[PDB]
Amino acid sequence: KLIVDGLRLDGRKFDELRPIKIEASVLKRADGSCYLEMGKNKVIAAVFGPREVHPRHLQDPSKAIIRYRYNMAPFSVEERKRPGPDRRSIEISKVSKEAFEAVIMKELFPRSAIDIFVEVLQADAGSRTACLNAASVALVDAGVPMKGMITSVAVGKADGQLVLDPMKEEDNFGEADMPFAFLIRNGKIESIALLQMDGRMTRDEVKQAIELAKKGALQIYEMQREAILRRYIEVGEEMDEIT
Amino acid sequence: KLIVDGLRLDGRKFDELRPIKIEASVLKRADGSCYLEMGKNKVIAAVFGPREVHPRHLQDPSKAIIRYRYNMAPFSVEERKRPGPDRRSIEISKVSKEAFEAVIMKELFPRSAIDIFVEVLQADAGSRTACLNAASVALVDAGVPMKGMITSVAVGKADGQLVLDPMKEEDNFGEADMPFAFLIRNGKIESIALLQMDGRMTRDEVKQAIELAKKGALQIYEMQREAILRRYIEVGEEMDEIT
Amino acid sequence: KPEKLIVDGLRLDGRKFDELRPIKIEASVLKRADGSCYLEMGKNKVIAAVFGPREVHPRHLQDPSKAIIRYRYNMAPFSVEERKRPGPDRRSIEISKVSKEAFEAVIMKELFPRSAIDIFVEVLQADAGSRTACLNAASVALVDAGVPMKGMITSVAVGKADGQLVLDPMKEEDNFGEADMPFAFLIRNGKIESIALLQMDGRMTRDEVKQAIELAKKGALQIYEMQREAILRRYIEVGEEMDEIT
Amino acid sequence: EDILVDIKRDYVLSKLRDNERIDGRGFDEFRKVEIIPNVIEKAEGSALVKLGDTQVVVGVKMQPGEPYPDTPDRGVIIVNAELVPLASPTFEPGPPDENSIELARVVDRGIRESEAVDLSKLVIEEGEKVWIVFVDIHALDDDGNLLDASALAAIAALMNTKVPAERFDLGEDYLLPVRDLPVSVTSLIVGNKYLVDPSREEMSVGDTTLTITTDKDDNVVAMQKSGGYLLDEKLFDELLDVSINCARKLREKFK
Amino acid sequence: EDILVDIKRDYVLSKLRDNERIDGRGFDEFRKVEIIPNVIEKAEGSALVKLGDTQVVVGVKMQPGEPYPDTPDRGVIIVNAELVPLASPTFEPGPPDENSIELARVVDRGIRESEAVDLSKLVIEEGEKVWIVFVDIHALDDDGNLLDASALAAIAALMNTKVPAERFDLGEDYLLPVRDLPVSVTSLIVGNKYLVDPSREEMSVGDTTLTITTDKDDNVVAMQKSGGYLLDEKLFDELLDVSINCARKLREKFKE
Amino acid sequence: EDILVDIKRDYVLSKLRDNERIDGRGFDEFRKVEIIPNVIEKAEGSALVKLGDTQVVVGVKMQPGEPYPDTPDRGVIIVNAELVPLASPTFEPPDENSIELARVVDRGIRESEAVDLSKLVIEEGEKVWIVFVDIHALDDDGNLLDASALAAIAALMNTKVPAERFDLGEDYLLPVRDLPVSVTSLIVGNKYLVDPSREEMSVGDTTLTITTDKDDNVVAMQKSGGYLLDEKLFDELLDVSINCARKLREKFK
Amino acid sequence: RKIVLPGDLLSTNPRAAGYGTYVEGGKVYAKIIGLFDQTETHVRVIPLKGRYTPSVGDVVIGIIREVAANGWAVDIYSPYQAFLPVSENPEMKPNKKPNEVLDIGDAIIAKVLNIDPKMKVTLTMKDRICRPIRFGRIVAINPARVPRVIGKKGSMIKLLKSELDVQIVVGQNGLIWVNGDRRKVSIAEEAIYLIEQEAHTEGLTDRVAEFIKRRKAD
Amino acid sequence: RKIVLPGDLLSTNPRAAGYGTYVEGGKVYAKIIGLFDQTETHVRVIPLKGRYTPSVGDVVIGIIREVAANGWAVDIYSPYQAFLPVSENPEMKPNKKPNEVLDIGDAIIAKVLNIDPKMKVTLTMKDRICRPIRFGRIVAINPARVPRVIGKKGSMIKLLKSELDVQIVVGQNGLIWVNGDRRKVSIAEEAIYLIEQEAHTEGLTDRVAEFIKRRKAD
Repeated sequence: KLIVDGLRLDGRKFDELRPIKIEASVLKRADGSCYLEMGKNKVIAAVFGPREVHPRHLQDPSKAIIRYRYNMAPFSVEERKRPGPDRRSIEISKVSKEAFEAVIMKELFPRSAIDIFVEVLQADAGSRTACLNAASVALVDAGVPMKGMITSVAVGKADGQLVLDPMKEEDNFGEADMPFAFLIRNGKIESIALLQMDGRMTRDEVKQAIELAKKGALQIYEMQREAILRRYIEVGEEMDEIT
Repeated sequence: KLIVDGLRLDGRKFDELRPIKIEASVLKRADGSCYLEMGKNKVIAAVFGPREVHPRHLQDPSKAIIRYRYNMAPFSVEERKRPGPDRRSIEISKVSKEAFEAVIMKELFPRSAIDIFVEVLQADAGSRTACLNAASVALVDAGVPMKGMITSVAVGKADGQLVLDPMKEEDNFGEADMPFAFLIRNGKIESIALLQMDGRMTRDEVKQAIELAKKGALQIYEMQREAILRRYIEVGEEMDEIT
Repeated sequence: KPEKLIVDGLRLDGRKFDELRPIKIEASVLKRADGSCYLEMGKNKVIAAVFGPREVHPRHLQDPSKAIIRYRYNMAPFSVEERKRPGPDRRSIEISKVSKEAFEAVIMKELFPRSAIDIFVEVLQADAGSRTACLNAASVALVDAGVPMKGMITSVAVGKADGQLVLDPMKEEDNFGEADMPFAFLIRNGKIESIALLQMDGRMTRDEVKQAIELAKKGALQIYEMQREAILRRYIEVGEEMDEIT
Repeated sequence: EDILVDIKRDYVLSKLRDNERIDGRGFDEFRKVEIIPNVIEKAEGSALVKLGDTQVVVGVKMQPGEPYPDTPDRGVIIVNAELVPLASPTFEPGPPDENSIELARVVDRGIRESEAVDLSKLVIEEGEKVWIVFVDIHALDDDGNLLDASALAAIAALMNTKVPAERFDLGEDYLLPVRDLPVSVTSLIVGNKYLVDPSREEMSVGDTTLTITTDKDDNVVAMQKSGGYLLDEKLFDELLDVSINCARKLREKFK
Repeated sequence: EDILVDIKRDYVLSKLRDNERIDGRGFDEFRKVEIIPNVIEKAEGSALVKLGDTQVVVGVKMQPGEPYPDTPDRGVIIVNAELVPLASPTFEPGPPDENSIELARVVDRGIRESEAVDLSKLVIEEGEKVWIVFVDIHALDDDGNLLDASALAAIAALMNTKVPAERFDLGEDYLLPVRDLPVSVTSLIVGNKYLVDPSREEMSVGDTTLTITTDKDDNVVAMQKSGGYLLDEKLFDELLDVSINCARKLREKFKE
Repeated sequence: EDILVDIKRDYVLSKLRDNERIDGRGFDEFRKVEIIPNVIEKAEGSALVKLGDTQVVVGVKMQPGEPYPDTPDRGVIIVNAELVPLASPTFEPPDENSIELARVVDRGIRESEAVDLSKLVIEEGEKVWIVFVDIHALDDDGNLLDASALAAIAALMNTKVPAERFDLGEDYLLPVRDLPVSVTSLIVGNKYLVDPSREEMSVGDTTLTITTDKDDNVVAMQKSGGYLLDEKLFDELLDVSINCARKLREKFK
Repeated sequence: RKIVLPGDLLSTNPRAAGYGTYVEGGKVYAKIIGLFDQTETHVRVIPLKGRYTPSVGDVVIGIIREVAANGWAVDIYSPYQAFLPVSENPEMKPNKKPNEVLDIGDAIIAKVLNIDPKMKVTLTMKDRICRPIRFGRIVAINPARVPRVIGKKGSMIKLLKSELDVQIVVGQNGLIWVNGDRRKVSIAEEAIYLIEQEAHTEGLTDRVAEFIKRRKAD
Repeated sequence: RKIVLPGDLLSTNPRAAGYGTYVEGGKVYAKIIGLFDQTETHVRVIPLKGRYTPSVGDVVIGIIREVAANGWAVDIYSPYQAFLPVSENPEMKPNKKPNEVLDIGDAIIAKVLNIDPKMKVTLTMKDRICRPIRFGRIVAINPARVPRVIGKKGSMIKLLKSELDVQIVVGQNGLIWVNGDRRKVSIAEEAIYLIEQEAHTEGLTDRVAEFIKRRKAD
C-alpha cells in the first residue's frame, strides 16, 4: 500500500518534493548549461545560442526556430536501452520544445536556431520534468531573451490521494500522473507552458492538482534562482566594478 | 478446377468484368479525386495539381515531373501489413507513373510537379489496375491537361483459357497474369501505356490477350465517362449560364 | 584449430616468412570509368574504378579551395564463405575512411576546386588483406585516370604467427596469429618515402613493431615494381603513338 | 512561405474580435458528426467518421502474439496513424512525423487510461500467447481536428471489432468486449479565447490547442496541451468544464 | 554531360533517320556475347558475361534455412542487384535504387515463372530446413543493356552452382537441379523503330524500352514495358517475334 | 567559425613554430586527469573521467544472453559511443567518428584481453553474459578518445556482475586481467603534440593513437587523418607513447 | 548594483524601458540575466552573457564574406548579418572594381551605421578608427569577455597598449586587432587569451603586468 | 622518349619544372603518367590521359548554360568552369540585350583568354576563328584523343579537309565542328569516330586514305 498513515513509501508527506540539487554553467563548450538532480534523476542540459541554421530549407526569415532534444543514455535505466529515439523520446522533445517556444523571444533572431540538448544520465520518475527545469536554467545561463523562467513538476495520485512529485512506485501503481510546467514572473505563476495527463481523475481532483502543482513549482522556482545567482554573484560584481 | 462448365468461380464468363463503382470528386482538400470499387477492391485516388517541387534539385527546368505512389493500408489485407513501401509497391509506383508520363502534357508546367496518390483501403486481385483507373479520373477531376483517358484491366490465364480481370483464386492458381493500360481518345484504343506479364504463354496467347484486354478497357472507359459526366452536370450548367 | 603455423621454417601455404602471395595486376579494365584496375592478391580478387575530377552536386559538401576525396570499400555478397547482407557495416565504413585518408595525403586536390574524385573499390572474392589489395588497386586506377599524385601508394600487411613475423598473412595466420598490421607507403623513384596507412591489432613488443615495418617495406617495394610493369605494359603503345605525333 | 494562410488568418482573427466564428457557429459547438461502422469488411474492426468536411477511417486487425516481458497477464494494443499526403498538400510522403506520432499517442492514451478494453481478458497462454490489437488510423480528408475525428473513429471501430478466434483455431468468434467510451475534445486557443472543434481554415492562426479526454462517468482520463503558447489558468478552468459537457453530448451519438 | 548526351544523341538519331545504327549492326542483332563460368571460386556458383563492352558478374550462395510458412515443400530463391557506382557515374553510391529493384525483379520473374530451378528438390526437412539460394547480380561496366547481360549471367551462374551439402553435413556436393533456360531480350523503342540490345550511346535517345523473356520451348515467360512512352500495337506485334528469335540464337550459347 | 578556428589555428601554428604549446605544456605531457567511479548507481559499472576540461561518462550494463555461434564458450563485449551534440556544436544528432572512437576503445580491451570472456559463460551454447560498454561525451575539449578509453577500463574495473538480480547466485566483481591505455597525438609536419586540446586540433584532424597493456606491449595502433607519417617521427613517438601510458597506468593503483 | 533574472518586475513606467527588457501590461520586465540599471531617464539591464547583439555606433572587426557591385557582405561573428555598401568605403575610387579594394577573406574594422527592423546591419568605414586590415594580427575572444580586456575606464587596454607599445582596437564583437613589433604583438595575444580564461579577476590588472614582465624577459 | 610515372625523378634543378611536374625537397618529380620530354627550358611530361584542363590560347567549343548581363556562362566540359563576358563578344551591341545574342543552349567556338587562381576560366570570341555555331555538325571525342585526330604536324585533319572538301575545327576539350555538304560531313564524322577507337595506330594515316576512297567510291 503506497500511502500508510499519511506517509508515502520514500517517507514524505503528500505535499513534499524529493531532494533537488541544481548547478549552472558546468559545460565549457556550450553557450549555456546546467546539471540537475531530482531524486534519483541525474540530467544535464546544454544550449547552443542563436547560431546559423545551415540546412537552409529549415531557415525561418522572420524569427528563430527552437529545437529541443530529449535523450536517455543507454545506461540510465534498470535494463540497458538501445541508443536512438523512440516514439516517447520524440513526443517529450516536442512538448518541451513548445514550452520554450512560448517563452523565448524568437523575433530577436531571424534565420538562426537555438538548439537545446538534454540528456538524462540516470532516470527515475519525472525525468521529463527534471529536464525542463534544467533547460530553463541553461537558457538563462546562455543569455537568450525569455519572458521569464519555466518551472516544472508533476502531480500523481495514489490510494486516491493527490501527491506532489511522484516517485517510481507511485507512477507505476498510482491512478494518475500529471506533469506541469509554469511560466513564472517575479515569484508569481503567470500561466501554464506545459500540461499533460494520463490516468483517471475527477474534475475536482484536476483543479486541486493544479493547486498542488503550483505550490511545488514555486518551491523549485526559488531553488532555480539560488542556483543561478550563486553562480553569478562573482561576474556580476566584476561587471559592476568595470561598468 | 478453376473454369468448370464454361463458368468461373465467382460465376462469370471469360470476357466479363467484376462489378465496378466510380465516384469522381470525393475529397475536399485534393485538387482532384476519385473513389473506385472494382471487385473487392476499395481504393481512393487524390491528385495535387501542378505545384512547386521543393527539394530544388529534383526540379526539371523544361517540364513537369510526375510522382506516383501506390500504397496499401495495413488493414486492406488478410494479415495486417507493416506500413511503408516494399519492393513491389516501389515497382508498381514506377510503372504506373510511366503510364501517366506518356499522357500528361507535362511540357506545359516546367519546374512543377503533379503528385498522384493512391491508397488501397481494401485489397483484392488487380488492385494495381483499380488504382490506375482511379488515378485517371482524379487527373481529369483535377483539371490537368492530357492526351486522353487511361484505362486499365488485367488478363489472366486459367485452365489454359484466357480470362478478363482475374479474381484472387485465378491469380493464385492460374498459369499467367497480364496487366494492361491503354490510352483511349474518342472511344478508341490509341496505344498501350502499361504492359507487364508473368507466367507461361504461347506467342499466340499473348496476341489474343491484347484483344481481350482492349475489349474490357472500352467497357471500363464508358464507366469512367458516366462517373464524371454525372458529377459535372451541375457545375456545367452553372458555367453555361454565366458564360 | 591450427597447431604450428610455422613448421620447419615454412608456412601452411608452403612459403617462407618474407614472401608475398601470387599477384596479378591489370590496368585500364573498365570502359565507363576514368581509371580502373583489376588486382588479385592470393584468393583476393578486387576491382577499382576512379571517376576523374567531376563536379560535386550537393553544393553543401562542395569545398571551394580544393577537391574532396571519396573512397568506398564494399564486399560483394558472394565474396565470403557465408553470404554477407548487402550494405555498409561498421568495418566497411572504417576501411573506407582510413583508405580515403590514405589518398588525401597523396592526391593534389588543390588543383581541382569545387570538384570531387570518387574512388570505388569492390572485392569480388575475399581473403586476408582485401583492404591492402584494394589500395594497391586504387593506386593504379588513379594513375590510369590521369589524376595528379605525389607518387604511388603500395600496401601490404605483416602478421605474427608463433612468435614469427610474416609478410602478407593468409586467412589462418590472421585468424589464429598474435597480430595483424596493415601498412601503406608512398613510393617515388623506387623509394619508400613515408607512411600513408598504419593499423595494428594484437600483441607485439616495441622491438617487433619496428621489425614489422622493415618487413613490410621490403614486400612493398616488390609490389611496387609489379604496379609499374602492369602500367607500362598497358601504355607502351599509346606512348609510342604520342612520341610519333608529338 | 505562404499561400492563403495570412489572408485567411487575418480574416479569422478579424471576426474573432467581434466574437464570431467564420462559419457562424458558437465557441462551444462541434460540427455535424457521422459515424459509419463496418466499412472495411476484410478487417476485424472498422469505422469511418465525418467531422464536418474532415474524414478519417480506422481499421482494427488482430492476431495472436507474444506479450511484453513485464505484463504476461496482459494482451496488447498498438495504435499507429498515417496522415497520408492524400489528406492534404502539406502532408509529406514518407515515415511518420511528430504530428502523426502525437495524434496516435493521444488516441492511444484515452483507450488505455479509460481501460475501454480489458487486456487481461485477451490472454491465451500466461507468458506465451495473447491477442495483439492493431488500431490503424488513416486520414482521408484534413479539414480540421483529425485528432477528435480519429478518437471517435477508433473507439467506434473497437466497439465493432470481432475477435478472429476461429481463424487461428483458438475458439469461436466473439465481440471485443468494450467497457468504456473515451471521447476527446480539442479546442484552438487564440489568446484568451478558445474555439471548440477548430477547422482547417481556423487552424491558419497557428497550431495552438488543448485536448481533454473523458470517460463515460465524466472523469478526465487524458489531457494534452500542444503548440507554443501560454495557457491562462482561468481559460483552463472554463474549458475543462465546457469540454466535459461537449464530450457528454458527443457520447450520445454512440447510442 | 547535359548535352554531351545530346551530341551523341543527335548522331544516333541522325543515323536512325537514314535507317542505320551507329556501329553498323542490324536492328535485330546482339553485340558479341561472352559467358565465363567459375570466376568466384568461393561462391557455390558464378559467371561473368561480356555483352559488347558491357560487363556483369553474378554469384550464387546457398545455405539451409526456414521455408515460407505457405510453401513448406519448396526451396527459396532470392534475387538482388547492386548497380554500384563502379559501373557508371550515374550510379548513386547508396541503397537499392528504383532501377536495381526493377532489374532484379525482371530477372527474378524470368527464373521464377519459367521454373528454371526445381525448388521442390531443395527440401531438407519438411517445414523446417530448406535450401535458400541467393542470386546476387553485380554490374562492373555499364555500356548498355545490363538487364539482358544480367539475365544471361543469372542462369549461367545457376548452371554452375554446386549445392554445398558437405559443408553443412548433408552429404556429397552436387549440381543444382536446373531445368530450363530463361533468356531476356531488351529493345530500345524510338517512335516506330526498335533497336535490339541497345548500347549506352543509343540509350541516349531515352529510357523507353520493352523486354521479353522466353523459355527453352520458346514460350513467353515474362514481359516488361518500361519508360514513359506509348507503345504501338503493331510494333509490339513485330517485336514479339523478333525477340523470341533473338532469344533462341542466344540460348545456343548455353550448349557450351 | 571557419576563420575563428583559423585565427586560433594560426595562433597554435605560430607557437608551434617557436617550439611551444599554447598552454605551456611539454610536447609529451597529458593534462590533469580525474577518474570518479560509481557516478551512475543504477548501472552495473560506471566512471566519469576528466582530462583537462574534457569530460566523459561510461556506463556498463550487464545481462544474460546468447553467445556468437562461432564462440559458445566466450562472453560478449559490445562497445558503443555517443558523441552527442553537447559540448561540440560540430556534432550532429552515429558519426563516421563515433564508430572509429568506439572501435579503437573496443580494440584495446579486446586485444589486451582485459576481460576474461571465458569466465562469463553460464551454459556452453546458450546463456552467457553480455557486457554493454556505452560511452557518452559530456564536454569535448579535445582527445575524447584517450579520455573515453580511461573511462571504459575504469568502469569495467568497478563493474559488479548482477548475479542475484538474475538468480544466478551471489554478486561478484567482473573479472579484469589487464589495463589498456591509449595515447593519441596530433601530428603537424615532423612534430607531435601528445594529448591535443580542442584548440590545438583546429590545425587539422591528423593524429596517431597507440594502446598498450600492463606489460608495456603495443596492443593496438591507429593512424588517422589525411597526412603522411614520417618513419623517424613514428619511431620516436612509439616510445614516447608507451611511456605516457605507463604513467597514466599508475592512476589505477 | 543588484542582479536580476528574466521575469523580474523592474519598473512601472514603460517609456523608460531600454536594452534587455520588455513591456507587457504597463509593466517593465527583464528578459536576460544581468545587472539592473535604473536612472532618471531609463530602466535597463546590463548583460553578462550571450552572443554579440550589435548596437548603433559599435566598432567591429569583420571578414568580407561575399563581394557585390553595391558593396560587401561582412561577417560580424554574430547572429545578425552585416553589409558594407560601396557608398561607405572611401578607399574605393569610382574607376576601381569592388574586388580591387576589398575581396573575400579580407579583414576590416568598421562601425555599426544602422540596424533595420528586418535585423540587417549596415556597416560603415567612414570614420577615424575604421580601416582595412592589410597588416597586423587578429585576436578573437568571447564577446561577453570584451568589457574585461578593456577594463575599468580602459585601464586594461592601456596597460597592454603602453607596456607593450602596440596598437590595439577592440571590436565589440570580440574580434581584436593588434600591430607592432612581432615579438611584442605575440605577447599581447598571449595576455589577452589569459585574461579571457581567467577564472578569478582579483588583481588581474597586476598579474597581467607581471606576465608581460616575465614574458618580455625571454 | 620513355614513359614516366607520377613520383619519378626528372631533374635535380627546380628551375626546370614544367607541365605535369612538381617541386619538393628541391627536386622535380612527375605527377602524371606520360611521355618525358627533355628540352633545355623545361622538364615537362606530355600527358596521355585525364580530363581536359584548358590553357591560355586554346580554341575550345562550348555550349551556353546560363544567361546574364555581365556575360555568359559556358560549359567547356571540364572540371574548370568558364565564362564569356559581354566585353569580349564582337557581335555584342549596346542596342539590344544579351538575351537576344546567345541563349541557354547554343554552341560557340571560342578561345581561352585567361585562367585565374581560382581555376575560373575566362573565354573570348574576338578571334578570326571564333563564331557562334548555327550550321554543320558537332562531333565529340575523348580529349586525350584529339592529338591523333589532328595527326603529326596537322597531317590528319589536312587529309580530312582535302579528300572531303570539308571545314573542320578541332576544339581541345574534345568537341569538333564539321561543316560542308551533308554527305561529305557524314563520312568525315564517321572517320573521326573510327579514328578515336583505333586500337593500333601504326600506319593509320594511309589506312584512313583507303577509307576516304572506299567510302567515296562505294
